[PDB]
Formats: sequence, C-alpha cells, structure tokens
Amino acid sequence: MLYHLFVNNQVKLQNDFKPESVAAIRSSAFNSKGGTTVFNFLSAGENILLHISIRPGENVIVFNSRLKNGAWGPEERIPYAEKFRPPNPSITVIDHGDRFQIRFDYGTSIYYNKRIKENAAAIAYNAENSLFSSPVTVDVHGLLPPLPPA
Amino acid sequence: MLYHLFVNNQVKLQNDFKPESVAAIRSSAFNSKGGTTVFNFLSAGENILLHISIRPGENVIVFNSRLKNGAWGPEERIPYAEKFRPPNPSITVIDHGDRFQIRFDYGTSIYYNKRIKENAAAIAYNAENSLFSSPVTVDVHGLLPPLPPA
Amino acid sequence: MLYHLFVNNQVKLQNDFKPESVAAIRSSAFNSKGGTTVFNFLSAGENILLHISIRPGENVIVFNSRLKNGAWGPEERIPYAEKFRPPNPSITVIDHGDRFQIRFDYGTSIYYNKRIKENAAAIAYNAENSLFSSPVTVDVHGLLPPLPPA
Amino acid sequence: MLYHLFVNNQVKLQNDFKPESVAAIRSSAFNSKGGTTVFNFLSAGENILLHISIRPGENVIVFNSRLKNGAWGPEERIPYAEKFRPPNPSITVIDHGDRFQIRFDYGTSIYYNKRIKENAAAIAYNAENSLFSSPVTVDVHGLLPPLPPA
Ligand SMILES: OC[C@H]1O[C@@H](O[C@H]2[C@H](O)[C@@H](O)[C@H](O)O[C@@H]2CO)[C@H](O)[C@@H](O)[C@H]1O
Ligand SMILES: OC[C@H]1O[C@@H](O[C@H]2[C@H](O)[C@@H](O)[C@H](O)O[C@@H]2CO)[C@H](O)[C@@H](O)[C@H]1O
Ligand SMILES: OC[C@H]1O[C@@H](O[C@H]2[C@H](O)[C@@H](O)[C@H](O)O[C@@H]2CO)[C@H](O)[C@@H](O)[C@H]1O
Ligand SMILES: OC[C@H]1O[C@@H](O[C@H]2[C@H](O)[C@@H](O)[C@H](O)O[C@@H]2CO)[C@H](O)[C@@H](O)[C@H]1O
Repeated sequence: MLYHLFVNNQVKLQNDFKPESVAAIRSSAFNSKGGTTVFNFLSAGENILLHISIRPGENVIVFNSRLKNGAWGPEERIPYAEKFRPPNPSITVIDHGDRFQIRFDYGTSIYYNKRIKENAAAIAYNAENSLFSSPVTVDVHGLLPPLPPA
Repeated sequence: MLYHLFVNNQVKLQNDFKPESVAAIRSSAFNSKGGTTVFNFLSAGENILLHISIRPGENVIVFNSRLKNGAWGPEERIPYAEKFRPPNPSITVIDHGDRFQIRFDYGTSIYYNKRIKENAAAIAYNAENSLFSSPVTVDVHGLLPPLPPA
Repeated sequence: MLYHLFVNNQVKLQNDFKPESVAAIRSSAFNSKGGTTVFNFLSAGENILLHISIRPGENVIVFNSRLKNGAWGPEERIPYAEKFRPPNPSITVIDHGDRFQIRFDYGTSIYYNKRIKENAAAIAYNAENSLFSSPVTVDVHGLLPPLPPA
Repeated sequence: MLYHLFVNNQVKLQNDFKPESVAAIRSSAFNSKGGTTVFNFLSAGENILLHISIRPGENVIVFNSRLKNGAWGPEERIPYAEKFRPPNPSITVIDHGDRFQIRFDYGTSIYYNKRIKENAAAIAYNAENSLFSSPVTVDVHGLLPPLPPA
C-alpha cells in the first residue's frame, strides 16, 4: 500500500501496522542543511509507540515512546553521521512483534523493544526545516515481500 | 531515482530517459470522478516525445507526439475501461530504442513507435481534476532492475 | 550472491553471514513424501550455529545449535503443518545480531536467539529423501535489498 | 515459477511462455575458459523459436530459429565481449508479442523478431564446457512483476 506522507501531517493506515508489517519510507531529496526531523508511529488512541528524532545539529538520532498525554521515557540514541544516503535517503521500519527494527541507508539496524503494546494506526511526519522531502513515499507491507537477487 | 511529480507541474530528470530506461509511476489514490489526466515525456527542447492522455469520460487513453511549437500527429488510442486498479493505480513506461512500451495495472502492454528521435529530459503531469494523487511517486531506472521471484 | 546448494553437500560463502545478512532459500519442487530435511548454518570452525531440522513424519521443525564436537542443546520446535507452499517452497533466514529470524511460506516468523557467538562461513543441506529440490536456489545478501511495492 | 535448468537438458514450462512472459536466467558461476554455450526456447512441437549461441572464442553471440527438422535461417549477431558479469552472470528474455527482448548483464538489449509464431513450451541448455553453472536458476513470470526502487 502506497502513501504520500507530507511534512507536519500524517497518513492513516488502511490496516494496522502490526507484527510482520514493513514500512518503507523514501525521500526524493536530501536537504543537508535541514534541521531536526521527526517520524512518529501512532496508535488509534494517539499514543506514540515509536518516536524517531533525527537531529543533525546534535549528531544523534533519538528513539522514544510516550502515551498521548504522558511523559517521555528513557531515550535510546545513536550517531547521526553517515546513516542517510543522498539524494534518496530512506528509513525502513519492521515490526518484529516484541520490538521494532529500524534500518537507515548505512550502518547496522537499530532495535527498539516495544513499550506500549498496541498496533500503529497512523504515521506522522514533523519538522520545521525538514531533512527530507514533502511528501515522503511510504510503502507499507503486511509482510516481507519476495526479494530480488540484488 | 525517486521523484515526486506534482500535478500541473513536472520534474527535471537527473539523467536522460533513453533506451533501456524504465519509469515506474504510482499513485497513492484513485479518484473515480476524475477528469482528463495527462502525462508527458518532454525532451530538452520541450518536444512532447510521448503524450499519454487518459480520458475517463471519452473512455479512451490517447497516445501522441508533437514538437514544442508544432501540431499533433495521428492518435493511437485504446479503451480506458479496466486499465487501472485502485487504490494505487500505476503506469509504467519503458524505452526500447525504436518504440515505447506502456503498461497499466490490467491488460497487455501497449507499444508506441517513436516519432521524435530525442531522449526525454523531463516528465510532466497535467489535469484539471486529476484521476490520481498529487504528487505521484515516480521511480526512474537506467536499466531494468533485479526482479523478485514474484 | 547466488549459490546452488546441492543436497547432502554445502556451499562455502563468499563473505561471512553476519548481522544484517539475509539468506533466501528457494526450491523448484516439493516432494510431499519427503523425509527429514536439514539445513545448517556452519561457522569457519564447523560449529553448527543454526540447525533447522524439518520433520514431516514427526510433524515439527526443530531448531538447535551445537559445537563441532559437542552435544546438542535444548530444542526449540514448531509445528510443521502448513509452513510450506508448493511447488516452490521457501525458507528465509535473517541475522539480527542477537538472534536469527526464520520465515517460511506460511505463518509468522520464528526467532531463535544465538547460542554460539560466531558468524557463518558455510550453509549445509542434508536429507535422505529430501523434501525439496537438489540443488536449492540460494540468494545471500549483505543487507536487506530494495523492496518492490508488492 | 522457479526452475533449475541443468546443462545438456531442459525444463518443461508449467505454462506457455507467451507475450508478456519474462524468463530470468541466472548462473551461480562464470567459467571464463568455457566454450560455446547454448540456450533454446522450444515449442511444444520442438521447433526452436529462439536460439541463443554464446560463442566466447569467436567473440560473438548468435541468434537464430529453425523448425524441428528445418534449416537455420539468417543469423543475427552481436559482440560477446563485456556482456556478462561474473560471478553471477545472467540472461533475461522477455516476449513482447511481435519479438523477443534479450538483456544480458551489460550493454543494451537485443531485439529478435519472432519467426515461428508459437509459444514456448520448454527451455533447453546445451554446452560441452559450459560458460555458466549447472543448473542455472530460471524464474519465469507470467508478466513483469512490481519493481523495487533499485
Ligand atoms: O525523548 C524524545 C524527546 O526528546 C526531547 O528532547 C529532550 C532531549 O533529548 C534531552 O536531552 C533533554 O534533556 O530534554 C529534552 C526534552 O525532554 C525532544 O524535545 C522531543 O521532541 C522528543 O524527541
Ligand atoms: O491527440 C492528442 C491531443 O488531442 C487533443 O484532442 C483532440 C481529440 O482527441 C481529437 O478527437 C480531435 O479530433 O482533435 C482534438 C484536438 O486536436 C487534446 O486536446 C490535446 O491535449 C492532446 O491530447
Ligand atoms: O535437536 C537437534 C538434533 O535432534 C536429534 O534428534 C533428537 C530428537 O529430536 C529428540 O526428541 C531426542 O530426545 O533426541 C534426539 C537425539 O538427540 C537429531 O537426530 C539430530 O540430527 C538433530 O536434529
Ligand atoms: O545459426 C545458428 C547455428 O549456427 C551454426 O554455426 C554456423 C556458423 O555461425 C556459420 O558462420 C557457418 O557458416 O555455418 C555454421 C553452421 O550453420 C551452429 O553450428 C549452430 O549450433 C547454431 O548456432
């Protein structure tokens, strides 16, 4: 299923993003001078199941969760440098049931254990001076598709 | 290469669309009540190498070519009914040197012999009440990529 | 990388099967009357990092690990029924650093935590009356490849 | 549909290779010192609809056709050099209805007009000292599948 997720907006998923589900986020540009760019996986109740904060100017990507009206939990971080590949940087999120797998263009995957057991109903995109394009292409799968030889 | 082609606009390609090149056009929605939607493959000199005019009312897809300041030549048209598949309708164009191959969601491929011997420098998208999303996700290849077993 | 893994034989990998690596195993046939078929991911020192024992009669798929000259540890098994899809049954293994993820044609993914902290140097295939073809087509990736929209 | 086409043998297609059909041939090796290697697309009547003769020692690839007990027609040739890419060279054949498209690893595609109007029922592989592996992996499609971004 294809979606065009615009900045400072979101897309309501046709089906719940649940275990086995794959979200392929791809940008049609890379604005090297952009600022903090955020991507949230929200539940039907608007809880933030997976928060990804891409901070170029702090050289770190922060992962967290929080309930609609709750506080943030502990931050899980990683170096921002050499993760994205211009001109079409991408982010791939896979629900492995007990945790999420987030793969960027470079480096090994980041594993985030689930903190709020609920499936995702929507994907949000927030940033004032986005690091990526608007919209970004999002192809959500019900499961891993057949893979090409390369 | 990923491009986001907004309606009544166009996208300047990073490299010429030439023989062996494949353009994968995908929309995140299908507006049944949509009007006439047009996709053009333009050359550097703005010649319309391949004109794809989708007409729901008139029930046909019309293919043509035309120089920037010239007149349209004969039309090669086909039935519009049962070509697209909602919610993510698609259009794929492949350059085979002497002719273009066009493929939709349903039916067989359509072949259109080249009339203006030039490569494409940009892809246009026009519509008053587009049949598709805005923008449309467009993936351009230099050659046919590795195929999945399914 | 494409390998043809013949039965009761193995294939020496061009590069270590490590975290982020994906192995796409596919058979060109399914022999219903097949017996116990085994696939092993072996380390340079011939340790059996991941043992996949498919048992049609006993109706289960058994996962285990073992040092070259050591004894098997506890078995992590699952029901065999409705896992494969003829005529081209498949098995996919992905290394996630701390555990392996196994996927068949049907059902959800299976996760097996690593027991022997070593990378795989070869992939073995054993069977008296194999359930699959000989050889089996095997595509190994360094990282997850680009995914088709479907 | 997957097939394992062994040298000096063939594979009977589950379905007729006809217009829109794609055959993806991939070798798991490249024997640079190998000799002439042949791949034939045969009809149910054993007519050779598409003959591909890969001649390294003559630096040419020859295309031809002929009926089960008929003579060869005129040869359509091309340079052999820099077409295949080790260690996993490939050949892709696509039926465009009025002609075939043959793409190797490098160079533009070769277009062969059909000479015997019949669909293919089998694919043969002949060579004394093959340039490729045995078997070769063959994934035949009923039509072009969804393409990955790269
Ligand atoms: O935890 C995610 C959350 O972080 C906020 O920023 C934190 C910052 O990381 C921390 O070092 C500082 O002490 O407190 C800030 C506020 O909690 C972001 O503002 C917010 O957008 C999320 O990304
Ligand atoms: O042929 C492409 C061109 O068609 C124009 O419409 C045609 C119409 O299809 C034809 O039946 C009539 O005879 O002439 C019209 C004008 O030449 C479209 O208006 C134009 O945008 C192109 O799509
Ligand atoms: O556990 C992997 C190992 O199993 C052996 O068979 C086991 C059998 O599954 C178990 O029920 C019994 O208690 O012990 C047997 C031998 O330890 C297989 O023979 C061996 O090949 C591996 O597959
Ligand atoms: O035409 C395909 C056919 O060619 C045969 O070889 C030809 C050769 O190409 C030509 O130059 C010579 O004059 O005659 C030979 C016999 O026709 C191959 O022997 C045969 O296998 C096919 O590849």
